[PDB]
Amino acid sequence: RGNLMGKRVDFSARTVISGDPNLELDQVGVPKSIAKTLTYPEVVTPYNIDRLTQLVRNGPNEHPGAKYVIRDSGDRIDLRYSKRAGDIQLQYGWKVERHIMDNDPVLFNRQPSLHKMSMMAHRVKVIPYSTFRLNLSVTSPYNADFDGDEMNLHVPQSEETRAELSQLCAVPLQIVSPQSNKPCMGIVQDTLCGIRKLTLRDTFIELDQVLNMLYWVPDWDGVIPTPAIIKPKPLWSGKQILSVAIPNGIHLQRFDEGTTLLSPKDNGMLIIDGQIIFGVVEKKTVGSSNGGLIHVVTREKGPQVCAKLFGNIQKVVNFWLLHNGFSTGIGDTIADGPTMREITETIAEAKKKVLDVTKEAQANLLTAKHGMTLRESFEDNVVRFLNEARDKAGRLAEVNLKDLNNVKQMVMAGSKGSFINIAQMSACVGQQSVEGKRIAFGFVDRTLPHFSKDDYSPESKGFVENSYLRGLTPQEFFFHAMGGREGLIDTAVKTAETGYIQRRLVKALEDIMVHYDNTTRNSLGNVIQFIYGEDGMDAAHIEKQSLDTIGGSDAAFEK
Amino acid sequence: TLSHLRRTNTPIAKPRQLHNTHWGLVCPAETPEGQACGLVKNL
Amino acid sequence: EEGPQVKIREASKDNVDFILSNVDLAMANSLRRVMIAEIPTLAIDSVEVETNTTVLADEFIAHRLGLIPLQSMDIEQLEYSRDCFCEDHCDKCSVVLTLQAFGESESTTNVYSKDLVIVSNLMGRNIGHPIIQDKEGNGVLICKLRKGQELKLTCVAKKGIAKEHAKWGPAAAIEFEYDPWNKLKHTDYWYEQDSAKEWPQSKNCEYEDPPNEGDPFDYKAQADTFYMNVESVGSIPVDQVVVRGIDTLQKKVASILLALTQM
Amino acid sequence: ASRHGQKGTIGITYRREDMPFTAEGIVPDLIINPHAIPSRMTVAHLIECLLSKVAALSGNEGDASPFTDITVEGISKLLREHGYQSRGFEVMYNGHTGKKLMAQIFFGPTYYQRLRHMVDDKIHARARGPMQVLTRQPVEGRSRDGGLRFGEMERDCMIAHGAASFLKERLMEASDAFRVHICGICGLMTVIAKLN
Amino acid sequence: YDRKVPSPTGEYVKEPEWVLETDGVNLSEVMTVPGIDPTRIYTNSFIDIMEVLGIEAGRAALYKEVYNVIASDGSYVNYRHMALLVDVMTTQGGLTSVTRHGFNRSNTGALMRCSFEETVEILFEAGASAELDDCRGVSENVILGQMAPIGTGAFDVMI
Amino acid sequence: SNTLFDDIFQVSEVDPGRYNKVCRIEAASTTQDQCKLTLDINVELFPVAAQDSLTVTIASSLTRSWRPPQAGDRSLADDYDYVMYGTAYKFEEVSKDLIAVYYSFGGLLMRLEGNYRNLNNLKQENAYLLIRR
Amino acid sequence: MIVPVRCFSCGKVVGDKWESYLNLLQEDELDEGTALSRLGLKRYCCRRMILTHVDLIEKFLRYNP
Amino acid sequence: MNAPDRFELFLLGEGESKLKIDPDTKAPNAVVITFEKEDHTLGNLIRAELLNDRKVLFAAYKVEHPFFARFKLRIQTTEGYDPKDALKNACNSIINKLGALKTNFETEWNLQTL
Amino acid sequence: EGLVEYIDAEEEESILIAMQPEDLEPAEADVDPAKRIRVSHHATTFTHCEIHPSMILGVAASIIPFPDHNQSPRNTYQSAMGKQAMGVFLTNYNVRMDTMANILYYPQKPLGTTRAMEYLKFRELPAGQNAIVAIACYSGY
Amino acid sequence: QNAQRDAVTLFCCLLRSRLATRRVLQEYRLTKQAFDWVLSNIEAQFLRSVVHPGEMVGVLAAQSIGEPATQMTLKKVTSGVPRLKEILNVAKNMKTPSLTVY
Amino acid sequence: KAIPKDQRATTPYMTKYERARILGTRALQISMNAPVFVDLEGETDPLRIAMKELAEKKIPLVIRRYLPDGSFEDWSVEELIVDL
Amino acid sequence: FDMGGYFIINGSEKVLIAQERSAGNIVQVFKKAAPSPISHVAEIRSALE
RNA sequence: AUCGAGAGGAUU
Ligand SMILES: [Mg+2]
Ligand SMILES: [Zn+2]
Ligand SMILES: [Zn+2]
Ligand SMILES: [Zn+2]
Repeated sequence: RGNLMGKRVDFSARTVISGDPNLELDQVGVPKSIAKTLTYPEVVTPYNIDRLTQLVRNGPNEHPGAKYVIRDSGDRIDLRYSKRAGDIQLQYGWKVERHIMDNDPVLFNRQPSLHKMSMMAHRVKVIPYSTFRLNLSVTSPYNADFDGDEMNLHVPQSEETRAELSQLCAVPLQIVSPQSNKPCMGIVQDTLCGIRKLTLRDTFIELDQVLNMLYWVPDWDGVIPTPAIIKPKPLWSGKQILSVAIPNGIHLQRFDEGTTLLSPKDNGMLIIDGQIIFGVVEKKTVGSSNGGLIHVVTREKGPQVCAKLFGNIQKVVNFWLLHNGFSTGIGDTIADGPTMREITETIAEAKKKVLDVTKEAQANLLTAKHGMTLRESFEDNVVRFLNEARDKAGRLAEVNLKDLNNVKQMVMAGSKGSFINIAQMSACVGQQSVEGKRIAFGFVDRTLPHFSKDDYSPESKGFVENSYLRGLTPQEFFFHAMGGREGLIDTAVKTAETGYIQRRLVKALEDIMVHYDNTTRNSLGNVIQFIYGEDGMDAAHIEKQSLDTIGGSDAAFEK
Repeated sequence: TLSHLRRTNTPIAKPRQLHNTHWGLVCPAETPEGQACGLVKNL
Repeated sequence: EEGPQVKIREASKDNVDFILSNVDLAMANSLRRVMIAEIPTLAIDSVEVETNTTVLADEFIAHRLGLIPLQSMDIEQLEYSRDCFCEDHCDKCSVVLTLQAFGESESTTNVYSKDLVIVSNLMGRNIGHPIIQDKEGNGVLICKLRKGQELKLTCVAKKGIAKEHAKWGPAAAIEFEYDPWNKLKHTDYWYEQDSAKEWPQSKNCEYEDPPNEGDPFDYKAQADTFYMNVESVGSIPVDQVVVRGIDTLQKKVASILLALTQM
Repeated sequence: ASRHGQKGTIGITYRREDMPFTAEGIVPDLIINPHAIPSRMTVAHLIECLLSKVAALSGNEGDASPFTDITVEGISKLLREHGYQSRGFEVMYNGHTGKKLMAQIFFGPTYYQRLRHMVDDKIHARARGPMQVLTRQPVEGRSRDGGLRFGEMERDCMIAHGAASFLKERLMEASDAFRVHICGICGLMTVIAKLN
Repeated sequence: YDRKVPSPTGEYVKEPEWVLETDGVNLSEVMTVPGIDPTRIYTNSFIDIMEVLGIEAGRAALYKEVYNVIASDGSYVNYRHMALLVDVMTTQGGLTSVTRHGFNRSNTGALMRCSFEETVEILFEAGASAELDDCRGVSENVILGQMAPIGTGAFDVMI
Repeated sequence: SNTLFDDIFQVSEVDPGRYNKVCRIEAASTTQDQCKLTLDINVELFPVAAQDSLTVTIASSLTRSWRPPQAGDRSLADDYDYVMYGTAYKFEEVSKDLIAVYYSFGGLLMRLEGNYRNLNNLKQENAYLLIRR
Repeated sequence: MIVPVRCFSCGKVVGDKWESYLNLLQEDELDEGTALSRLGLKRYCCRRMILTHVDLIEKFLRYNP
Repeated sequence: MNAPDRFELFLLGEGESKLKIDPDTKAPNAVVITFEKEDHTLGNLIRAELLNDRKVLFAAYKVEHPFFARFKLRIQTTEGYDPKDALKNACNSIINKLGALKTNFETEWNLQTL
Repeated sequence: EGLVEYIDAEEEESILIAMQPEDLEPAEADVDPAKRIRVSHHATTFTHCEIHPSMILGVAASIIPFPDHNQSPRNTYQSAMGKQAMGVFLTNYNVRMDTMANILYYPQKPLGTTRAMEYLKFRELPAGQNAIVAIACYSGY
Repeated sequence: QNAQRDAVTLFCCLLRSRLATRRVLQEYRLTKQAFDWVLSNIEAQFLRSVVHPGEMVGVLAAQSIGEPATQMTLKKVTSGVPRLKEILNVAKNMKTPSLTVY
Repeated sequence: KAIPKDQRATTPYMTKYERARILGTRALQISMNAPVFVDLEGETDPLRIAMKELAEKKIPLVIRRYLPDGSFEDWSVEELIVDL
Repeated sequence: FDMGGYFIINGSEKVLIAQERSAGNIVQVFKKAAPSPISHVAEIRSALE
């Protein structure tokens, strides 16, 4: 399991990785230094001698060049020494081991690999800086941001070993993944957090920008769209030109909450042909979602057309965004005084409400809910009463937050963060827990020795009454310290338990492979499924459709 | 340097937890994530 | 005169706070850029080391002298050593400098840039004097020394630009604001209560009019007037900065005109 | 990285010109992204920056020390008197163009550690170097012009793609390969290859 | 428990039902009970289900569970994959487990069962039971570095 | 090449719907009591208010990259103060003997409702919109 | 650690200003606030070049030869 | 160590022109000129001064990637008016603006005290 | 003189520590809305006070500016990386001859110290420049 | 051909409901050309959705259940990664057994 | 034994795995200067040459599809539909 | 500044790390599992200082 | 070279 199943291997490489907005999807930022070493064995052939011959002279040290030149005799010419190393007469049917150059098949993965899609083929762009640079978009499958993670390149040596990468492994053909019959790569960060911004009704773009933008997209036919506004000024809408990124025949329909063919929320989404008609563009649409655009443009137009679709939505979005801004001050996490009141006066009633249950349960009036301890139903009475204050309070500060609020705004796009992220930050942090129980008694019948014995109120038992903006108290701190300390425990071991699960799951399915009869079997030739997936269909090409024979009145059905 | 001189090992029911009684002796926070997390302690 | 209107209000030997009436935003900008970056200067760029017993290491010190500011007045009649036909440096392309200094006393011996020494023929052009603004009269502070510590250096100073390293920048900090009140609404203020009680009136709200609640949003209006101020390290004095900036921007605009003519 | 788990690597480097920049004339040392704020909830980060501004200004020391009666209110009324808007925002201008920023931006003096892990100390590639003695396979580390372990766990992602000829070559042409002689009768390597 | 179900008039409506939730199990004696539906009753042990309703329900149960692990998280895998897994465990008579006791002893060639767990005794008794190895299964042809009968290697090419 | 509709409307409601540079406007026709119009209007370029009245046209005329103005020296089908260009998506039955057209000027929307327009507001790519006074 | 020439942020040479900063504090008994402003340090980027500056050169010297 | 020396930002390497000029295929009468060892400091200015000329349909520049010191300008113009002229008569207009700037600044400079 | 007293965890069991030695035991005879919510005095038996709560931290955390406004994890994460930071690691680095060593050209005290940086001698051997940072969406990186 | 008939059963209930006589004509007024295409299209676009002989759908289905398990970290029941482990060992000694009576 | 010219079920289409390999297999042959069977209208990449040789049904190979029992079918790279 | 605490063993500093061990010589009551016969145990690690 | 341990990175 160490030298056969998994060998250490040649022609490979790895660096730190970094995300290059101005790179296309299927691409791979490969530092000169690296591409200066790896080497594909190519044959002397009438079609290439003019390139190749120049490459051998171009020498093992400047870029597009080569070490080792192989002969009839199958001996080795070592270009970096050798007396005839600025000579050599490539004599047909010889190999020249060149540098790796632009537009090549490279198999780019990551540990820990858990998909077909952890690994895939990219096209090589040789670059400055010792790092591997890839398209943010391609930051999903691989899984890993730009906080320090390395990645691995494997340069194939057979012409098929090529093909088999570019035809089967190549990146865009991974876009919509079998795993879950939806795409797996979808715009993110800025891009999304601004593609929302760009698309607001209130976002109008005057001429000077509109031309760079237009020009920015590399497939633009040269035909400036007529501006939505032609009046006292000539402006377009943000939507207007984003719509230049979206191809033709693409139709997309949504409906959300208040979506009424006029959306007085700009809620929902409607995309008729290359043009967006109404709606505000964000996650649901452009995220690697099911009912969204990427899914659609792939199945519709091509993986290719869909791959090039990414970097267009990008090239514009990032640009618009550049000359707009966006951020987050701590002002993004203040809250109105008269709410800061209402939240504390929401917390007090809920602390002073646990005080009364506790009061009651101590005079033996608390009734035993069928099938649990008298105590147990009191823990349950409490947790629920404080988990509820925090939510009421958090949502009380979700209401308070204005529209310009960068946080409320990323969450509005769905770029980073949810609700809770706010609720805590600005209003209250809630109850802490270990082994699904509120804060334990280490010190006999108390939590910390800054406390009486037998105190069952929330402050005593782990209820961080303050927001993060306000600051936690010494006790609060330590309690929450006891919390998080649990999260860190799992991700240390709950990952090896997973790591083994998979090893077995993998070693147990393995050779199950749809045969030519479409019957699914194994090495013995024993049937498991007489038709894959009970319908002999690939997980990729499918999508959730409504069978509206099923719903509706017997009445409305006849109609 | 200062951090390493003040270090605690613990060979091998709920050891890894940051337990009530730790307040004042072990740092609530300083501890090496992952590998042998929460077993090792800084005073 | 005709157009692009400058007017000073306060200008020292290092500041030139001016308005700039009647200009395309583009240029008003592409001037600063070409300034910050593109206006050549001489600074130390090669330190031959003989003996050094300081508590800072070789390739530090050298990096120090890098920044140390050198008189770049007559500089535009000094050659680029990448051009000049001589091998390595010549007093046609460079100003060779020396620094010795030795730990003499019990009290810590300093090394100022005032302790720098020209050595090549200047041919009487004004170049490579390590600038002082220091009231005491001691340029920068290179290094420090205790009783027995030499230091034997030979700094060639070559012509370069901030685009090759911020040592050859001769500019530093350039204030630059347009339209104080958001008459243009190129911004959208962040706030909690009054957007007016919560952001500060900029010094430059006396030189424009307030908008008056009633008037509707002036649309087809564009960006005049640009409240600048240029500070100067001082290798070139203030006036010259702005001047050589206006100059270079224009030169590298012309090298285009010239390039079209050759095709 | 900063001081709050907010670890990160450089990504690009923009010379003082095309960088954004404020009306005072500033030129940030580095830019990060608001993204790093809400999902990790480290609020001390922006706080230290807001509080630090005030340090840089009044010229005093930042009393960041934990359980204390310091607040964002209290800092903010100090930045108020001190020239700026109480919450750390400054009207910045784009670099390329010089067009005013539609937005404002948080921007402050904020301590930041330069960490170990160096880029130019990983960048390893291999093209066939030395081999182990036992296996005739490649050699671990980077330090020996190593190899990269084709994961057994990564072989499974090859299988997955259906790419097979790539998987023979990764495992053979390089890693190993070797030409043995087998007897048609006794199915072993008893064969003495008195070749030539 | 909430329950969508047809009105005569046609539509699906909200008929909310009382459902009873348990701690512990003996299906062999609970479904036999008066007044409860013994076509619908559900216990989350898929091993008791297997004993009572017999293998083919067993499958459906085990699946429901496996799924309900995934979806509880808000995740979603396409039926086919889980189905498969489930179906795999299900085929060889009973409930073939995902550990050496289960799947990895089942009549496969030796070189394969080599790559999993008990690497030596597999090879031992496989040299004494004089097993003949098939060489049709990934692991076998990795171990001798051949193009394993896989996608690109499923068929042979001829001229 | 010619007009497709024209009417004088009474502005009955203004709606700053969490916005600064856009409004949704509620206005109804004078004379014909079988008509209302809801429309999105850049209230920075042309402020409207409650109990105003505005003339409203359509056209489809006065398809190759939109040439920048230069049109102090060209025809401009506008004595009009404020003019937008858009596309129509669906056309709506309000049962009857009634109709409604749905318009989208890159994001800004327009709902118009009546009857006689049957043989005017086409299913078309074209459609400008002209407000004035 | 010998006080920088020029700020990393602004560019204003900060070389000369170190000695001057010392005296301003302990000679005429000023406060770091106002004694930073006496030397033309408005731009807080350049202002915190001098304030945070930690001068260990003094110690390095203590070691003998 | 992979790092490309700064000077590669203002000096021209080999076989490299300052300007390469190319016809657009998408539009009629349109042109895309490349500018080596340039950027925004220059581009942005040419483009915005080229939007002043009334006889100019389209004008745009892009820095395709921060690592390189290029940038492309694409200009579309009226029937008959060659794009190059539009650049020429645009370039000059700049110089002439800058030329009187220089002088106007002078006249002011000299009048002050300090 | 008996003004302090060593107390171990075992012993700890039988005591009643107060947190603030001020606010937490004068009389109980108007309330700035920004100041966090501090519980109360609800105890009359105090034997011991705590010195300063800030002390439940050990070395690494005691470098963090307001850990108390942050969440567990991170605080922990920083502790792991404060160890990996870089600069003035000793003064005699010139005279030592150890494998590896990394020293910061221009290390600074931070602009925002802890009350422990004091005795951790951080101010004097720091690791980190006090860099100007922008946290807004730019360029595309 | 009696599996083939079943192996399409579901897909059809749709197909038949979406290409219904009153629907085609009333709801989305198709023509004859269009229709013949709508068919011509489906038939092919369907045919492209069949699994490929080759496809190593073991490994596939393992990973496909593996990954999202790796996305599990933390009203009483053995759920999350601990339950998955239980299920896969065919655990006889389960922590939370339960009937659910109807 | 074998399998007849008729009585063939096996997806008459081309499976990626087939096609990917077909290309590859000829894309070897090509890059070793064997004969070309099309007019190379502008390209010189040997796999881009095999994509065109395919586009015009002129690759003289015959997929040999193995069914589990051991029996097997044949398809010239002319008989096979190439949709995808 | 160097605070000591270490040793020096072949020109390389070495720290001894504080080991943790369950205390000796104290009484502990330990409720045992379901399938085990013993229900409670009282333990004492006994050692001489 | 080989075997042996410990420190750290990446999954937030
Ligand atoms: Mg990472
Ligand atoms: Zn010379
Ligand atoms: Zn034999
Ligand atoms: Zn500064």
